[PDB]
Amino acid sequence: GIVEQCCTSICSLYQLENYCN
Amino acid sequence: FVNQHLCGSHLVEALYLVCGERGFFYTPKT
Repeated sequence: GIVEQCCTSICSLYQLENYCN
Repeated sequence: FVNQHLCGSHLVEALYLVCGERGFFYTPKT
């Protein structure tokens, strides 16, 4: 989930936007 | 500010800035 992709690994705009409403 | 390790408040801040008026969901256990 978001922590694995953006905290443990390096985040990206592409991934952040998957969590916008 | 997005292409780095983002944890805790730093991650929710990034979501806040990127998602704008749409808002977002922060689900650290999922």
